[PDB]
Amino acid sequence: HSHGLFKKLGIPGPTPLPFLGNILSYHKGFCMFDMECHKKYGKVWGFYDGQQPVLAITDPDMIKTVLVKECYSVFTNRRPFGPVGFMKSAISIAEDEEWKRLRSLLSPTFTSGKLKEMVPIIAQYGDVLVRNLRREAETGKPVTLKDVFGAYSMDVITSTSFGVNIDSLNNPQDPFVENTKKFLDPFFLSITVFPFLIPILEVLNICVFPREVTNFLRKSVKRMKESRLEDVDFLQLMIDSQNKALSDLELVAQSIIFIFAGYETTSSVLSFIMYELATHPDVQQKLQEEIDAVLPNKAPPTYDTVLQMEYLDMVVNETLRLFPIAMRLERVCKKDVEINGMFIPKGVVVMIPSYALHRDPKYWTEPEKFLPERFSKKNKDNIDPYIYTPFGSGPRNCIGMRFALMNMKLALIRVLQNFSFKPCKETQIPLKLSLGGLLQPEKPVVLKVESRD
Amino acid sequence: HSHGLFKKLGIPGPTPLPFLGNILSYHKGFCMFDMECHKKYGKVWGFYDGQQPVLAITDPDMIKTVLVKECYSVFTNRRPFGPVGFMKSAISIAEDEEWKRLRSLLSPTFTSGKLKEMVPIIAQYGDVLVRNLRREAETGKPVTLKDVFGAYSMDVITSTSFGVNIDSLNNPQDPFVENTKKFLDPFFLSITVFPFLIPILEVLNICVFPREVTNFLRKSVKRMKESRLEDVDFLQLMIDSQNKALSDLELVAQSIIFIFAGYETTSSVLSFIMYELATHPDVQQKLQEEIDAVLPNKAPPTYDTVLQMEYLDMVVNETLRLFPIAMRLERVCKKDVEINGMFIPKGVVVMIPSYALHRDPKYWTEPEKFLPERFSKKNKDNIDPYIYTPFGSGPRNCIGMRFALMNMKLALIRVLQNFSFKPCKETQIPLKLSLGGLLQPEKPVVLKVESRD
Ligand code: HEM
Ligand code: HEM
Repeated sequence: HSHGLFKKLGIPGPTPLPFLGNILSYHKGFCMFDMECHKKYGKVWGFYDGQQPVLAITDPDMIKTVLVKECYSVFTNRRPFGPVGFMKSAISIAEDEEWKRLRSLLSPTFTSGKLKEMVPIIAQYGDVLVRNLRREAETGKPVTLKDVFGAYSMDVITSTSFGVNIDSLNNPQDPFVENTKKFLDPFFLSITVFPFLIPILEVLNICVFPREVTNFLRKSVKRMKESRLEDVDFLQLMIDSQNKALSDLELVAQSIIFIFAGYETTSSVLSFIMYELATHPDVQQKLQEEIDAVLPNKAPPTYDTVLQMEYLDMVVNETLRLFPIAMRLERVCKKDVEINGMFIPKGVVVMIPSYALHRDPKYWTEPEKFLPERFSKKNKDNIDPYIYTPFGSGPRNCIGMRFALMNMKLALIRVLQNFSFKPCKETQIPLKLSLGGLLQPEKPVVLKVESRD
Repeated sequence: HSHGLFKKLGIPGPTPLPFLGNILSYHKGFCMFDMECHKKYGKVWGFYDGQQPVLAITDPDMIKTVLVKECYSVFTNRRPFGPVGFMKSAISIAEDEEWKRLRSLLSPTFTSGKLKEMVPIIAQYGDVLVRNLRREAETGKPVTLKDVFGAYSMDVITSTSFGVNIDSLNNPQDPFVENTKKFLDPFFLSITVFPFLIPILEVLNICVFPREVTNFLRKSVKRMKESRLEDVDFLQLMIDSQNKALSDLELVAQSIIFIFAGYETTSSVLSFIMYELATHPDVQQKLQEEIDAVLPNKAPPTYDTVLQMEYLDMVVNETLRLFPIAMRLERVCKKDVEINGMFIPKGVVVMIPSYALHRDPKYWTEPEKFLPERFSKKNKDNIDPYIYTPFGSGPRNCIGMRFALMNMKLALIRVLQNFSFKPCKETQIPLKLSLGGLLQPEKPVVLKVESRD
């Protein structure tokens, strides 16, 4: 019974129930619980996910010590989340020196050099997206953005990770699209209250990643890794490092994590962005004019062109402030240490509430408002990089940050070049967030899509 | 399923059954299984305790790298054996830097200086032992040595660990003697086949150490730690270091481990020694003459006197060669490494079969024989310290080695000064070892005890 740890350390927080801890407070949701605790407890507080002690920190210097300074020494890993199977070799799931071998093996794939090589392949589906949009624009019926963006996010993934070129919106039957289309609480709740059952689920071959999908994928790599190019994508870039090096099953696990990390992240954020532009027409028009100025006469976007649109980058950053889809950052304290004046005992999970810090008035003026001008080159300097942490920070931040930014902007440039977006009767205004544990709209975003000539 | 690990590494061993591994081979016993594998497989082999891979090594240089050279870096911990409770803080059970804090905190207690201070207290019960022996010597009926030695081993423990002076043979009702009097397979078998159930047993407060005993002890320390000497033993020596330092519950756990490590180890070996001397009268008389020469006219043994009897030390060492009560040494490989030419992957338990190496003809002539002359100052030089490992080796060897040697010899000097030991009709000749997992006689040792005048 570790429930006295925080009152023994003199750390405030909600009183834990036996076995359950504080998990019943998640009824309002992950983020609201972080916001309430931040308001009534202060800069540091603790709570129990079952019997697991979780210390929340909000001091920008302390966050830097955890995420950057003492990353390799103490705060190296995340906490386990369930029976993982062979996916223990995924970089996002690996720990300690095993992870350090993968982060080093996989860093050159996300170079700005390899990123520019992927733009033409993913720009091909920016045209595929706009084409699937012209039909629903003449259809005259509102559009569920998560379906078109999800198809686009899928079409970019398969081409960038395997070269497989599909119109997943128009080819919902390709065996490569069904499996890839495959959170919630009815399981992962019990995992946190019963983490002593994770070792049981492992020996039963029960995995959080379905056995239906993974078998198709390790064997669909089995054909296309060798027997296909045995005569620029994420797969080809990792193979070149095999020839301390990556294994076969290791390489499969890393590619599976890229699809998971790319599909319902790109499309979720892109759906959030279009909701903001439709409900803020001043911003959508101002962006459409910057898009038209840099790219005159519906010109195609390039690598260097995207990194030039400042208002586009300002719209992306501010949407990520309101909606950091990761919600929290977490590190497991590997040993007794003392960071910036307080003692963290071994085993305690240190947590940075990204969603709560993104909406704290201590740093944000009118936090509920969508105001891209906070990221103007005048005011971007006044933003603490350890308060605004949409991609994390330190040696274990989001490795696909620059890919995600480029992929999302290339979709927005093409989409806003040809269309305008307006709210409908079905448009949830104000948008309500999911009550679960996924930073998604409560009800899917539906907007009117008008064609620009 | 890690059952292919050793045939993937090209390492020989018995083929594992699903789930069970090689545990069914323990029917002949722990040591016989090690002896057979050593004979038919060679210097290195592997086997599975359920799903846990265990690599056995017999190369003296490789054993030094595991036990000494790469102890702190890689081979630091032992493997978990069951639900342990608060006894996770015991030095023998602690891991990594937590153990290093305890081994450093507890090393000064086992100084030769503190050891000489304990001789008068434990010599007091060497007289208590001889007194309980004179009655059974005039009784004329054979003596179960494990009862008298167990009582003596208990009377030394309570006085050296708490100052409690009891005649546990004559006071079997003292509340301090019953609890301390409290392996086998019907549980620890399933723990190795179901190690995924250890986390379950922990949350159920189910502990390998009974809740009946520990509560009496943490609270019997609660009175005598403070409320008794609040106005030389293992307890007083640890308290002086509290006043990074030892905690209250930590101090209780270390004292509990000393009783466990001292009771059925001292008395078990002492029972083995008296069996050897009774069935080898040439050695018993030669020792009784050395005991009489150094200590003329039944003189009391002292610290410096004990370290002077060479044949006594030779009898103790050779009995420990035939019966290393630990049977094996073990270390958990903390990370992928390469020791003396072969690759050990992370998680593999490295095992040194002490019992098998103590009876290997590659280093031992007539290994089944009791021949104390192997440890003569002429031939002691030809004994590899990494073959003969009764107390382990390296930074995590037996911390109470010099205490155990002094405590056993002080019993033998007094006992052989007053008595002689001869086999009976009940004396199991040849002595059969336990078929279980405890290096003990199959049937308890019973010998005729004659009084010397
Ligand atoms: C809008 C898009 C995305 C957002 C907001 C996002 C956010 C994040 C965050 C907050 C983390 C945790 C960082 C930390 O703990 O300090 C993370 C980790 C990670 N992300 Fe992303 N991500 C996005 C897209 C992607 C994409 C497209 C990929 C790959 C193609 C990717 C791959 C990863 C990986 C592998 C990790 C784990 C890194 C490690 O543990 O070494 N992410 N992401
Ligand atoms: C004939 C008597 C004894 C024998 C043969 C013996 C043997 C051993 C062996 C083989 C080990 C493992 C060493 C290794 O893994 O390298 C060990 C560990 C240990 N022994 Fe003993 N022992 C004896 C008596 C004692 C006594 C009397 C005490 C304390 C009063 C004691 C305390 C310990 C402790 C604490 C450890 C664990 C050390 C650590 O993990 O840091 N032993 N013993």
